[PDB]
Amino acid sequence: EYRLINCNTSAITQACPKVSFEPIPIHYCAPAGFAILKCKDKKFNGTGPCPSV
Amino acid sequence: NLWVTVYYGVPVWKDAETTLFCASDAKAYETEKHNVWATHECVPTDPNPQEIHLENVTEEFNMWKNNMVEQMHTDIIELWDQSLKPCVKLTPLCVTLQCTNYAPKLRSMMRGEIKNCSFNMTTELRDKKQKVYSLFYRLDVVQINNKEYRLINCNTSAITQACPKVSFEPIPIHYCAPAGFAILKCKDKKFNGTGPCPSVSTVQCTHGIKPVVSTQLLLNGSLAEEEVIIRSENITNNAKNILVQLNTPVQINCTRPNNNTVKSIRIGPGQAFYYFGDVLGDVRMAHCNISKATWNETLGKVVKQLRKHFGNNTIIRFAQSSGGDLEVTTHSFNCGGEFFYCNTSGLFNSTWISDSLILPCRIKQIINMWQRIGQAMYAPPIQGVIRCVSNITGLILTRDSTTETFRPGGGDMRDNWRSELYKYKVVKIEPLGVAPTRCK
Amino acid sequence: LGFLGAAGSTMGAASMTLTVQARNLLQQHLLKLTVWGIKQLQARVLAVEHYLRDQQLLGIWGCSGKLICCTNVPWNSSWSNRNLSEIWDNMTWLQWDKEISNYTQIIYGLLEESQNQQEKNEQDLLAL
Amino acid sequence: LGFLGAAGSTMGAASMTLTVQARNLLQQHLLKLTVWGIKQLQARVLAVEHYLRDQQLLGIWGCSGKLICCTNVPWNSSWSNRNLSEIWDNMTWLQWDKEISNYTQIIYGLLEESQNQQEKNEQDLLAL
Amino acid sequence: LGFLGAAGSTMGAASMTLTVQARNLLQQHLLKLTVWGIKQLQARVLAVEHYLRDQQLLGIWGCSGKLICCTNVPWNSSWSNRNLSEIWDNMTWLQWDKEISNYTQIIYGLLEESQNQQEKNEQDLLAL
Ligand SMILES: *[C@@H]1O[C@H](CO)[C@@H](O[C@@H]2O[C@H](CO)[C@@H](O[C@@H]3O[C@H](CO)[C@@H](O)[C@H](O[C@H]4O[C@H](CO)[C@@H](O)[C@H](O)[C@@H]4O[C@H]4O[C@H](CO)[C@@H](O)[C@H](O)[C@@H]4O)[C@@H]3O)[C@H](O)[C@H]2NC(C)=O)[C@H](O)[C@H]1NC(C)=O
Ligand SMILES: *[C@@H]1O[C@H](CO)[C@@H](O[C@@H]2O[C@H](CO)[C@@H](O)[C@H](O)[C@H]2NC(C)=O)[C@H](O)[C@H]1NC(C)=O
Ligand SMILES: *[C@@H]1O[C@H](CO)[C@@H](O[C@@H]2O[C@H](CO)[C@@H](O)[C@H](O)[C@H]2NC(C)=O)[C@H](O)[C@H]1NC(C)=O
Ligand SMILES: *[C@@H]1O[C@H](CO)[C@@H](O[C@@H]2O[C@H](CO)[C@@H](O)[C@H](O)[C@H]2NC(C)=O)[C@H](O)[C@H]1NC(C)=O
Ligand SMILES: *[C@@H]1O[C@H](CO)[C@@H](O[C@@H]2O[C@H](CO)[C@@H](O)[C@H](O)[C@H]2NC(C)=O)[C@H](O)[C@H]1NC(C)=O
Ligand SMILES: *[C@@H]1O[C@H](CO)[C@@H](O[C@@H]2O[C@H](CO)[C@@H](O)[C@H](O)[C@H]2NC(C)=O)[C@H](O)[C@H]1NC(C)=O
Ligand SMILES: *[C@@H]1O[C@H](CO)[C@@H](O[C@@H]2O[C@H](CO)[C@@H](O)[C@H](O)[C@H]2NC(C)=O)[C@H](O)[C@H]1NC(C)=O
Ligand SMILES: *[C@@H]1O[C@H](CO)[C@@H](O)[C@H](O)[C@H]1NC(C)=O
Ligand SMILES: *[C@@H]1O[C@H](CO)[C@@H](O)[C@H](O)[C@H]1NC(C)=O
Ligand SMILES: *[C@@H]1O[C@H](CO)[C@@H](O)[C@H](O)[C@H]1NC(C)=O
Ligand SMILES: *[C@@H]1O[C@H](CO)[C@@H](O)[C@H](O)[C@H]1NC(C)=O
Ligand SMILES: *[C@@H]1O[C@H](CO)[C@@H](O)[C@H](O)[C@H]1NC(C)=O
Ligand SMILES: *[C@@H]1O[C@H](CO)[C@@H](O)[C@H](O)[C@H]1NC(C)=O
Ligand SMILES: *[C@@H]1O[C@H](CO)[C@@H](O)[C@H](O)[C@H]1NC(C)=O
Ligand SMILES: *[C@@H]1O[C@H](CO)[C@@H](O)[C@H](O)[C@H]1NC(C)=O
Ligand SMILES: *[C@@H]1O[C@H](CO)[C@@H](O)[C@H](O)[C@H]1NC(C)=O
Repeated sequence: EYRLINCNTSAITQACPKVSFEPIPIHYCAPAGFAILKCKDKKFNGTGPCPSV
Repeated sequence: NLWVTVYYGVPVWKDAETTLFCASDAKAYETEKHNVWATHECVPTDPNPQEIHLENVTEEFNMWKNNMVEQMHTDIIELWDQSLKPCVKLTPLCVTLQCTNYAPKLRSMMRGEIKNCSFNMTTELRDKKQKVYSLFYRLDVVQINNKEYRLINCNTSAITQACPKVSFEPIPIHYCAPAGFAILKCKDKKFNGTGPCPSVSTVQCTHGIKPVVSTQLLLNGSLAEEEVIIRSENITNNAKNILVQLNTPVQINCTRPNNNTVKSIRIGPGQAFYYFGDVLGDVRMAHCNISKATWNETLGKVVKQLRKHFGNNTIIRFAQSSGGDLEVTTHSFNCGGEFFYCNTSGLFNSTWISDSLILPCRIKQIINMWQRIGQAMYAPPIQGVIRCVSNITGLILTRDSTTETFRPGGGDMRDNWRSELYKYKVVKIEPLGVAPTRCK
Repeated sequence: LGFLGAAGSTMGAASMTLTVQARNLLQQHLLKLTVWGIKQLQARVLAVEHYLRDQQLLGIWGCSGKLICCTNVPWNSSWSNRNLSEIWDNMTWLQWDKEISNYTQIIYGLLEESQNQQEKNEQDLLAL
Repeated sequence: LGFLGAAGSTMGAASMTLTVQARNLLQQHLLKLTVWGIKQLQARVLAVEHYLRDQQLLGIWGCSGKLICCTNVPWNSSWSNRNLSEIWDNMTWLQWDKEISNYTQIIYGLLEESQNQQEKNEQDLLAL
Repeated sequence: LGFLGAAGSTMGAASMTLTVQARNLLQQHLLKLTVWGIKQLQARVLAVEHYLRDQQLLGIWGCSGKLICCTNVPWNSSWSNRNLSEIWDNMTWLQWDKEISNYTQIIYGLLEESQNQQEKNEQDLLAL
């Protein structure tokens, strides 16, 4: 006798067999009164003053 | 000769309804993740109590038409409903119960009270069932005619597991009004309930309010400041209830002195509920204590306030409450996971002319909060013992020749909050003004 | 005094407190939706238009910017002609305001017509 | 006439109706969420910025407050030079407006540059 | 240059770029509610008051409309008296701003009191 994994812990949802999963490129617009900075410095450390902002 | 001169920023208002929102005192909780009252996702209170006094101005209030009551009583039902939603529905619980008494050889008041029971509970598999032994109370099961028992709910409502990580401790809540509005404050001692407070002031955001649920009395509340204060709406009517505020508290101790055991059974793929498994030690009644001589001295202050404007040459007779549901009959309160029902017949057996005390207390499991037939919450049991200590602040009465009967009443939860919102009303600021002056 | 500090005061005494009345108008970014987030969203909205609807009216009435300005329409003395030198610095704002209240609608449409219709044409009439 | 009362009228005749056009802009407190409460929430929002985005523009164009004001940038006569004494009080607003419509973007950036860039410096240049 | 184009520039050089800084402030009608509609609703709101709270302040400070205007309160020279002819067109806005930052709260309440309380009474005092 076998048994599924989920029944230990969770419940099961059918995954809607018409939708897809292809990762669409997403842009992120900031609202007004705000801005998004950009480093643009090559070889950026992770934490440092980007000069070419 | 005179022309109309406009004015902006005039200190003048009207009275209006508006939406109004939370304000928490910012703490570091991080234990029960979120309680029933959403203190998380609430704005932290400014620790600057800006309380601006108003000079030589009066305003008649009404504690009987505060829409702040109806806004908050909407919200307390709704927050309760909101947190109760994502937990386990005990749909397959409503089965036929084989039961018997738990301590069959017992002489005390607890005889025939706790009932051992038996199930066929559906497991997480579809075709596997399970015989389950558990314990229940008299006030949860109903006979059908080891006679077959059945729960109360299945007459009317459905069952939700009560999310056994959250708490129920009433956090003090402040109410900040939005901009362009203000909240008035009476500040007059011995305020009638409807009258011009002379000593008014105003704030943006009220003081702490603990939204406790209680019947027949007012636990944990706010004190008075001068004496016993009586309030009602129509003192000559028998339909209006009676609001009593006390200048001093009474320290009530309450306990559920049983060392218990909670078991757990997965009943679905993730649905695992908790039930009152076993009692260590032996079975003990739950009760509450009160200083008797303090309370008579407390009650002696009350009748003096009664005989001022009502029944001077007339006896004052207290009777036990009449009957109906337990919520409208007896004292009922949550105290952090348990719902007590303490009989209060030993506090209303008294008349007047011209060494502690013990109240027996019952507890339930299945709760019908705010008289909503359709909803029924199953609280989980709690391990260990309960050691609730509380004050008292208020009293809810009703009036039934030269004889007077005062029976203890309750029922509407909104009357709990009129005891906290009589000091306030909501005004809409008007920054306009037009006067004639000497300029063109 | 403070915000609403001169509430039961003389109109001339409460003339010099308008800045504190106007500063104490209009937080948490990244709201959720559940219960209190609705009210805080409602708190953000109601502060806007109740600030703004009269802010429209001063542009309607030509008294743009914070000015205790006066118009060119004469005061009609049918509107409780009571010692307008004397009573202007006697009673309060408050009790005087509901006395005016039966005719304030009649005033306002004349305000937007008196100098706001007429005297806003005539500078174009001399703009040659 | 009324709100939009002078719609098909002379521009000079419809010059003297701007107050009724502006009064008839911008209720129920304590909203729920269900269906119509969404739209009434959406009704409150859209009235704000559509009132406000041009209200920004008059501060951009320096014509703050309700004024039929004029600029200092000259009219370019390449933009349909048609009898600007005659046609200015002949046709309508309406049919004249779409004639202008191909160049209005070009106008507006020059408006914020002409007196709004230049003539807003020079009072500081004489502020000594 | 462009929006924020003169960011690391001279304050006098970056004096003449304020219009591009103000135009690039504040779509889709008929929103749903689901996920992104929440954020776009939140995007509409936050643009309003962050435009508006300082727009209140210029009316508070009497500098209504876009004006680089100056007050009548004197500069207290305890606030880093550093060559105020020289340094005013030397460094930047940016690094100079955090130098001022410890006292800006003290300034602003004096701004609404200096000409905004006092000099807004006295035209009524000569209005006779
Ligand atoms: C009126 O006001 C008074 C204030 O004076 C209130 O009295 C206080 O009530 C609270 C709660 O009833 C009580 O707090 C308990 O104190 C114990 C001793 O420190 C704590 O051990 C206990 O914490 C446990 O329970 C909490 C709730 O479940 C949990 O949040 C907490 O993490 C602990 O839980 C662990 O332990 C239990 C043990 O069974 C276990 O089941 C859990 O799973 C977990 O492992 C309480 O916090 C105060 O001590 C009371 N103060 C006084 C002076 O008495 C009174 O309640 C108010 N009246 C009313 C009606 O509310
Ligand atoms: C409830 O009653 C049942 C009756 O069967 C009890 O179950 C038996 O208890 C005895 C001693 O307690 C055990 O020796 C048996 O093995 C139990 N039977 C089964 C099938 O397990 C049960 O103990 C009672 N509940 C409590 C809490 O005492
Ligand atoms: C306290 O409230 C009561 C009502 O609950 C007031 O009683 C009536 O008040 C009205 C108006 O003041 C009078 O016309 C009635 O004659 C009063 N009836 C009685 C039986 O007193 C009472 O006046 C209030 N008291 C104060 C001091 O405000
Ligand atoms: C319950 O009542 C007691 C008094 O009977 C309160 O204790 C007082 O609390 C105030 C406010 O913190 C203190 O100033 C007093 O010194 C306290 N008195 C004593 C004797 O301790 C207590 O705070 C009340 N508790 C609740 C939860 O209401
Ligand atoms: C308060 O309730 C009393 C009843 O106890 C009302 O008094 C009677 O009201 C009925 C109906 O209005 C009248 O027919 C009687 O004549 C009243 N009796 C007296 C002695 O007045 C009273 O009207 C109620 N008052 C308020 C303010 O609600
Ligand atoms: C309720 O219980 C608490 C403790 O269980 C009582 O507190 C004690 O009170 C006595 C006298 O009042 C003091 O001498 C003790 O020091 C107190 N102990 C603690 C730990 O506080 C309280 O008095 C009880 N209340 C009543 C009405 O009996
Ligand atoms: C609280 O306890 C009292 C104890 O007396 C109960 O009162 C008794 O109730 C029964 C049922 O009606 C009567 O037959 C007795 O005559 C009552 N006793 C007395 C002395 O009157 C009371 O029922 C209990 N409270 C509740 C809600 O059940
Ligand atoms: C259930 O989970 C436990 C750990 O949570 C794991 O040890 C066990 O193997 C799991 N059982 C099944 C059937 O997956
Ligand atoms: C449980 O099921 C068994 C067999 O189906 C039956 O004999 C027993 O009476 C049932 N007990 C209960 C409490 O339903
Ligand atoms: C069901 O409700 C009715 C009244 O609504 C009541 O008389 C009856 O006793 C209830 N039955 C059970 C089993 O609780
Ligand atoms: C309850 O029983 C357990 C059994 O291990 C014991 O550890 C605990 O101290 C008991 N608690 C009380 C309050 O008796
Ligand atoms: C309560 O006190 C009063 C006087 O203070 C007395 O007449 C009465 O008998 C007392 N009652 C009890 C139950 O002690
Ligand atoms: C009231 O108390 C007395 C004794 O204190 C007792 O004899 C009497 O039966 C009681 N009556 C009620 C209604 O509780
Ligand atoms: C003043 O108002 C009255 C009505 O109260 C009106 O009859 C009268 O014509 C008005 N006076 C003027 C000058 O408009
Ligand atoms: C007027 O617009 C035309 C384009 O239609 C352009 O070529 C011309 O230079 C403009 N005149 C002026 C003075 O800018
Ligand atoms: C300038 O600020 C200092 C504090 O840094 C203060 O002591 C001094 O009085 C201020 N000067 C004036 C003229 O207000």
